[PDB]
Amino acid sequence: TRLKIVTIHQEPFVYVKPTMSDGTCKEEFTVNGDPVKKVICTGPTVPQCCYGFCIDLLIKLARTMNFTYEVHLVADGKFGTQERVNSNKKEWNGMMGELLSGQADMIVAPLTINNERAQYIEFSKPFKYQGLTILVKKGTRITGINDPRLRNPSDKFIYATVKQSSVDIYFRRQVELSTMYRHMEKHNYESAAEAIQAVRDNKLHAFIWDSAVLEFEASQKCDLVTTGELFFRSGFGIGMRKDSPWKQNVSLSILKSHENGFMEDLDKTWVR
Amino acid sequence: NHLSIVTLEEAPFVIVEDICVRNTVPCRKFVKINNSTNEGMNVKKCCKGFCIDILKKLSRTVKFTYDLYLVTNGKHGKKVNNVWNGMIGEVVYQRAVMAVGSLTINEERSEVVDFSVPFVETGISVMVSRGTQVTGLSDKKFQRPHDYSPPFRFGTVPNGSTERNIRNNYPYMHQYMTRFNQRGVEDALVSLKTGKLDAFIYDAAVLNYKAGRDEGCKLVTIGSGYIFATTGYGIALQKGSPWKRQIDLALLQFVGDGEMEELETLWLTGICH
Ligand SMILES: N[C@H](CCCP(=O)(O)O)C(=O)O
Repeated sequence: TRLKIVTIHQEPFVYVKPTMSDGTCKEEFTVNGDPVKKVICTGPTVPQCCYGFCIDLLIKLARTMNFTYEVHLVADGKFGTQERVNSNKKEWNGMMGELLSGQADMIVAPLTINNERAQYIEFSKPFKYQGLTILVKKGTRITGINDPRLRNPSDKFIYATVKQSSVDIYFRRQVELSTMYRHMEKHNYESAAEAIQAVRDNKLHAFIWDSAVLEFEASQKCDLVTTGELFFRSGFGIGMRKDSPWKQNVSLSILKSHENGFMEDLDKTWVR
Repeated sequence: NHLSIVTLEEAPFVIVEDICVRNTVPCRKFVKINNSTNEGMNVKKCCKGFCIDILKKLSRTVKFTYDLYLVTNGKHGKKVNNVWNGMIGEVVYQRAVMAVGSLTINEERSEVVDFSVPFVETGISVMVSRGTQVTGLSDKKFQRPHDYSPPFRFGTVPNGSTERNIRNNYPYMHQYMTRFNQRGVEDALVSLKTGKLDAFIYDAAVLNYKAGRDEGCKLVTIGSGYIFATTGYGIALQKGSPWKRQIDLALLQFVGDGEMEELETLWLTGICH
């Protein structure tokens, strides 16, 4: 066997750094003395170094269930939505497309659990509960998702999310969001890092995204702040194909890890 | 296609009333003649509440009919000497196809039943009087109480999963807090409000609901980011149940399209913050 794991760049869940000249990962500790476990991950391909919340989780899952793995970064850089072809056919892009096509056996990433994806793949019980919030630069003042500059949009105030993500789907599917969606679809970004950098450079005025990521970004970059409130709650899950022999034990392992304070440790190490 | 389903009274998730009409559904309860016999009478009751509204939506969406009954031996589900009681027991021993209510998803139970996706978030939370500053269960004030003077007065309701978790994860905290055991949630709320207790550690969904409707809005819970052992209430099904996938998809549809939020507004969300 040896499971092919697909992941995606998304601090603080997955950090991606260059290897050292000899191709190994540099030994590093957290500020409080915790070792930073790194694995080789290949991606856009060049061997690189990956670590973070999701990597620590993968390593725990691996040891617990006694599997081995090789990690790669999603080739197209996207989380995964289903899109029309050319055809009557539809096709998943991103990590979803790689799992379904067999290029990966497991998705270990901050992958939002939703109905759309669950039609086609199996999710574990959530390894992380969080939600959607909004990120702006300090000095930008909005009330949140119901602010008139959002609910009554114009090109004076630009807001957006990441293309081909669960957040994109969240806005496309709901009739009452139809006005917001039309604005955003003109402005969505290729990745969260690009959208975040864009908010810092005043090219994007609001970025709607996962609170676990946004609150972290705001805690590191003092020129950025969030609304505060979640306007929607969601969870991240491990993704597997429906025939996976690992799915029961992955979920039990996640439940066990929440209950024994392992996830508490990961939250304190990476997320708080 | 017609299913035996078990539930358990716990407001506001499941509220039981005498006989049905309105937003209620019939639910039967086997009521014992006395404590020294198995003999009893089936009594007609009516059930409503957050989890009952979920059940009504599932029956419609997933297309099943059901006979709902209230569990009579134990509560949610406890394994004693490798024998299950409560709602979990009803499913495990095949008297029910499904269990609906404020049923916490955990590893021990997931070994013997299947759970749906979580439909309400929960975990181990902390409630204090407004003004008191604690981060969550892992706070040093709880872990090492004698590092402070005076030591924090804090307890939980014993004999359940909250106590069991603390006993497993923070053995000294567990040892210390038994002197502040609370008989139930209502007792604990009063202890906090009258300054007899500084913190109450318990199920997050329950504490959020109590804080939301506290008189004077004096009781406060920690932020959701500090909830320990995050999990959810879920629907329990028989292992390898054919209903699991469609139930899972429906719940995820309800959450994604705003139906779950309006149920929350209807039953759970209080006037306080
Ligand atoms: N939701 C309940 C758990 C409530 C907390 P406990 O009384 O077990 O400390 C259950 O499913 O057993």
